[PDB]
Amino acid sequence: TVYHCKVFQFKNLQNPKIRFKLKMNSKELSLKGLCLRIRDDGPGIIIVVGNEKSCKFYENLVMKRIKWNEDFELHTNTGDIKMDMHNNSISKTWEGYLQDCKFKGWFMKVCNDQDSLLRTLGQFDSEHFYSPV
Ligand SMILES: [Y+3]
Ligand SMILES: [Y+3]
Repeated sequence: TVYHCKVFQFKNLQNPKIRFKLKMNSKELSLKGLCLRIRDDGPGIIIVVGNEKSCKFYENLVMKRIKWNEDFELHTNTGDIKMDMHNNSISKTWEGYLQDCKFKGWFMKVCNDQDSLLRTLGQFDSEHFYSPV
């Protein structure tokens, strides 16, 4: 049979609340794929693979329900940080079908450089799904 697939690209995900939601929902839905980002503060990619119903549900989650631009606060050993996200965004970039699915669950990974990200995507035959800048 045939696997439905979607891919999204974000400018930032330092927000722990966003991270939680993406996790929990991937968990509850039986979707497969990954979320990769260049360092804690960099851009990245979400890839999702499953049946049509689940993919559209996730599309809704990510493009409609999540406030990618919502301000949040971080706490450290030297003090507090207020993060304003007015210029963060999410973008849905690819949409289609696969005969083959190389992902084995749904996982996240923070990479050190863009090449580390591209190398990873390539282990799953997916270098092309990303758009560098
Ligand atoms: Y249909
Ligand atoms: Y703001």
